[PDB]
Amino acid sequence: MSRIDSDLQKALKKACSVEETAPKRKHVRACIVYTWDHQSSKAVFTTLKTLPLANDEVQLFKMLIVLHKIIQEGHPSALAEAIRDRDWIRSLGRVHSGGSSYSKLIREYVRYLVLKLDFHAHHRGFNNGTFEYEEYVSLVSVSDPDEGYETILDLMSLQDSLDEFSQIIFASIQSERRNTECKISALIPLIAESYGIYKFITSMLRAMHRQLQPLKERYELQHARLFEFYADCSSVKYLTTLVTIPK
Amino acid sequence: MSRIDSDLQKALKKACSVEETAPKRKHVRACIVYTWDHQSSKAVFTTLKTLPLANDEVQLFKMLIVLHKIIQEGHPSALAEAIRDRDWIRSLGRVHSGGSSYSKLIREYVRYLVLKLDFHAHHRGFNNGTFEYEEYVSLVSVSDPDEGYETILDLMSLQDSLDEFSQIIFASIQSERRNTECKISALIPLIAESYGIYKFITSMLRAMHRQLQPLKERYELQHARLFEFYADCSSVKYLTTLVTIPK
Amino acid sequence: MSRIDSDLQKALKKACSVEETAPKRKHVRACIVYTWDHQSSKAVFTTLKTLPLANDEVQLFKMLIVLHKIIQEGHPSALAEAIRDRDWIRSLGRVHSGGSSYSKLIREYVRYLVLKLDFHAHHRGFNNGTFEYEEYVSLVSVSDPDEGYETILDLMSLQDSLDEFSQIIFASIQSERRNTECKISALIPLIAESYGIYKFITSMLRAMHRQLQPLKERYELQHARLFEFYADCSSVKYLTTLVTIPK
Amino acid sequence: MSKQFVRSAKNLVKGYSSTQVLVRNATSNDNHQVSKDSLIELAEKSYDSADFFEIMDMLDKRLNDKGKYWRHIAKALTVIDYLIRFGSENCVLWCRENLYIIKTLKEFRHEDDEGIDQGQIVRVKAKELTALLSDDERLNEERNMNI
Amino acid sequence: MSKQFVRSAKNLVKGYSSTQVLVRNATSNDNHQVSKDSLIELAEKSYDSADFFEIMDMLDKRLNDKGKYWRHIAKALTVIDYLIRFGSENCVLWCRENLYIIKTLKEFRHEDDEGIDQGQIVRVKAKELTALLSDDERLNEERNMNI
Amino acid sequence: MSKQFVRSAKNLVKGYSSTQVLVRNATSNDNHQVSKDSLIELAEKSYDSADFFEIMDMLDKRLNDKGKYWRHIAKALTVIDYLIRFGSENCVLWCRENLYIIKTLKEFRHEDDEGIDQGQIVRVKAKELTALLSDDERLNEERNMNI
Amino acid sequence: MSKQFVRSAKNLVKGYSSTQVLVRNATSNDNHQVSKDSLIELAEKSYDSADFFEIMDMLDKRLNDKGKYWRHIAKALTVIDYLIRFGSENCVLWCRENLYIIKTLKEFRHEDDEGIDQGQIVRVKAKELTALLSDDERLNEERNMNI
Repeated sequence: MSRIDSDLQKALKKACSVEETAPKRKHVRACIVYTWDHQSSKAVFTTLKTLPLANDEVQLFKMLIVLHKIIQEGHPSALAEAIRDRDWIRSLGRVHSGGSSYSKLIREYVRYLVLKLDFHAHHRGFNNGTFEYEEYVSLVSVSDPDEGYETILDLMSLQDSLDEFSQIIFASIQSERRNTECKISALIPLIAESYGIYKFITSMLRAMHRQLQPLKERYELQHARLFEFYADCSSVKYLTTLVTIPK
Repeated sequence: MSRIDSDLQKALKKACSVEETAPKRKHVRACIVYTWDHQSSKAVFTTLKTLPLANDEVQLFKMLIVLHKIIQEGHPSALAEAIRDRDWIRSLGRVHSGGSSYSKLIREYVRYLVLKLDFHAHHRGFNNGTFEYEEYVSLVSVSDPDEGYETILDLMSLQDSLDEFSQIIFASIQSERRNTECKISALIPLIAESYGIYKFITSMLRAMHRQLQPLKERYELQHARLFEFYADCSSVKYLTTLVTIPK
Repeated sequence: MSRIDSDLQKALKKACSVEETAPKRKHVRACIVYTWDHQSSKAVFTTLKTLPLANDEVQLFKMLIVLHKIIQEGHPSALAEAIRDRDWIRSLGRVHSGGSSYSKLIREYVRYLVLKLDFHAHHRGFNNGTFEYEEYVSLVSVSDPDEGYETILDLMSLQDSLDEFSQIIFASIQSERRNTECKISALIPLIAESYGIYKFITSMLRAMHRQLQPLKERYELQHARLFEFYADCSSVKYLTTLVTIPK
Repeated sequence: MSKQFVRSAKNLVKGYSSTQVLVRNATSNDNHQVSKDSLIELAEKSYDSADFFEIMDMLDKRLNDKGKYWRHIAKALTVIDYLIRFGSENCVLWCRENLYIIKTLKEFRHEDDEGIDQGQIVRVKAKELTALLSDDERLNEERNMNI
Repeated sequence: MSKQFVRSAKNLVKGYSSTQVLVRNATSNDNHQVSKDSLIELAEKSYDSADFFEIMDMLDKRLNDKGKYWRHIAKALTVIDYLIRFGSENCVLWCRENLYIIKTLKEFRHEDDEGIDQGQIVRVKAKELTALLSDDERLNEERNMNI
Repeated sequence: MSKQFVRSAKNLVKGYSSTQVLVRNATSNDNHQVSKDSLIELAEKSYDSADFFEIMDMLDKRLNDKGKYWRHIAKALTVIDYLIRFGSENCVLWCRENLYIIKTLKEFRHEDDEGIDQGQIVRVKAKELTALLSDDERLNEERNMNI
Repeated sequence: MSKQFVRSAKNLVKGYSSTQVLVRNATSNDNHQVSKDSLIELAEKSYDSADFFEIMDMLDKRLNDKGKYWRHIAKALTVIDYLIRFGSENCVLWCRENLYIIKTLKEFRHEDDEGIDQGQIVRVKAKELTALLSDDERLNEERNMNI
């Protein structure tokens, strides 16, 4: 450990706060703004490995919300270290064995993150947390269109798992009836990725459609799920306030 | 409402505090000590009727813990007003309809209180919250021993429901796994009544046994449940601290 | 005695201090407001026995003022307890016979108060401290007209005793040139009553006379005695620094 | 300047609610008249069984207060007049059911502060306010127009 | 040191009588067990029927008091236990009439990590003290010998 | 009034340069929209390469700042938006290199009941400001005309 | 008013015994002639041979005292005059042994324009008091009747 890591460690205690209220944007921001300042993210993972993490399941779900926001928002190093350490993330999926209801939310989030990180390592020449329309990756994909079809169908396989996990969170919210705040906070980064992945398939599909059929029928089902998910979020009386529309 | 009720109303907000931590002994004491000072308890029920009570199930279970401690600890008026208003207590059993797990704890507590208050109104010439060995009621009962047998068998029917409800709380504790504090707090007054009812049957049974058979076999099952319940409480790492032994 | 009674026992200790000024108004408010809060006044009469009286006459002189205000202002129980404890009030007149600068005044409160309480017990079915228009009891008094005539003409003999008591204290103020501060205070309850008793008889005399002569001459003699009192109390103008202007 | 900070510290120490701190800033030794937006906010708050207790409990503390603070009592009687005309029926039922603290204030008296007799402001407010509570027909008329 | 000056300043400001300052200096957060000379002085003072209330009303404040000062509640239970053993019968008649103030303490609880040990001293003194009020043959034997 | 004296006292105690006191007096909790003369003075001062850091380091403190002062973050986003439109190119090169400080604000959130409206002013200024850094043809057209 | 609070603060700080605080509150700059009940209480207290020195040593401080407080010297001469008439013989034996403290006052002088009138009250009390110590047949007749 070193004195610059101590500045970040103050924020990580407060972002993984002791109970099932939201992880404050102020402490998640302090980690993200650190991750850009120090150009690299080994300190943030080395902190999560040495944290009182697996002490109880409420803080371990908070840690997965915070860790998703840091990979998504942060410098490209946050994702590059997550591509290396996806097996540490996978180990978190084991440490509470799916018993009481709150543990099932953890296991489906770990399966989602391990799928996302597997997909960045395996498939794309693209390394941003949120997806965005990288022109060189799009041009090289449409120039290779049988792999281009595999790219939209594999990227759709993430949007399928994103959608299935959103229904786990919604059913778990509705069956518990009260203390929603951390569960709905977990919907916030999934909302931003849901729009980011949607914008990427839309822009890649447009490019491939003009550069050249059935992907439009698949796109209508994914678009139907997108508009269903934002209607489902519109019901949620806190979550709706802050995002300036779940787009 | 009147200015002396305002002194009690401050304590009742804090004893029914907004979430599933314990109801503090300091605020429950402020209500009990009021109830002895003003010799009467109509203000404490009139406050619970006009409270933001049925706003959410967490505060309604807290209110039933506090209301049990006030009937049990407080001046004989607290029980006499509870004997009049057992139908208001019964209405609380309806207001959350047994859905999410926390509501089932409320419905079994309301059934227990309505059974206790039915028993004081129906059966005994005895009006203390905790039971204790009232010599005149014991002498008049042993002087009437077919009703004396009905008295110990009816008082045993309360200890049966006390024991069945304790298993609802223990199973609900173990299935939820964490945030036990209000549920174990609900065990505290049930523990004091479990010993108080046990001391009364033991003292009444001794008196009736010497004043004159099968009630000793019933007493061994009730005693076995008593020693089982205090072993079950001994497991509980907070509750054990304060009672100076669950006797 | 119980803990709530400690609130009142502090206040009467400050009202019955060793200073020969008025009782501070804030302590008489504490005794009147206690009497209204607890809806029953027996603790004030008990506390008045517990106090060391006669041994320095400034305690007994003020204590008689304070009790007069409490009977007049307080909850109707203060009148009901004074109707019983009239024999203790009579004992206050005996205990310091002669042997003082102002024992005639001490006895003149006792004589006035005993006659006041005699009237409250027999001559009406009402129960209030300051005399006022109880609506049904007024209608009963015209229904029973000669008992109403005796009620108001005896109440005039009380008002003549109120006025002769005021002349006694005025003459005593003409004697106590070197030290007067409390003798004006002894007038204070008399002043407020003298206007209310005037209102009460004026309304009852007019309603009786018109519905059923020299009672108009009796009424004007009392009208003139009010203006004689209002002039006399204005001459002792230091009284106005305690009270309102007398009216 | 010192009182404005030190009162802000006493608000933290006693732990006061935002409802208590409003009522408390409204009724404060401060020589300024109680502002119309403060009075109408306490009337607007009255329609809540959770806040109405805190408002009436702080006004009942301030109506009790020592002689040194006649400034509190004068404002507290001002706030009660406004609350019975503008406010919820609970304000009137409360004020009618413990009238005696207002009616007992009517004799109040602080004196030789600098030489003057200082109670008359309390005594006029308490007299007209107790008259207005007793004139139930004037009060229900006044309320029905203003509401 | 400064808490001893500040405590003496608060004893001036509130204006407490010398009998109250004796009790509120005796049952105080200095945590030395309460002095045997002060206990017998309170037991002698208890026979003055005017000065009696000053002792017992301060012990009612100290038994009522916040959880942070478990120290007060423990010493106040000690001072009462001495006063029923060796003080005037008027202390027993007072303590019998409002027994509930102590009897409600039997379940008292405070925590700072290990603070359950501090709750234990309060609970055992409240339990012994209620056992002493309830054993009438013990208390009249004990008082007959002690007087 | 006293917060204006106290703020002037804190500006002495920390020893801030007159250029810092201009920014920290300009983007401050007085909540009047920031003055058009102060904005053009900061845009002129930005051309002094030594005094540049004093402006931008204070805006980095005000963009970093606590949630309680959403007022600072909104005005600091306004002062930056003017400085990229009408200040030196050195303010654009600084603001481009550490864009993340603003870009992370787009999701900012504060609450006091209705406080979501205050979060909205922060969010819309952060969104417009990142749209202005990202539209290079807009920003170089805008700067060519504004210079 | 504040001099009454400050005087009570100085009586704490120096730590004066309650018998000293009785004398130093009795013979003080409030300029109301000293109370007849306080004089007889000092005359009764004088019979306690331990507590005697606290009264007489404070009167030695007040007779020694600065010219600005001619008020102290006049009242201290009054308190001594009562104490030789109606107090213990121990006050006469003390006052006889150090007569010079009073006897030197006969020529005392203070001035503020008209302040010669204030010097006159000191001088006449010192002269009457030394006439009373010197007339032994007066003082033993006076004491025999007064006792």
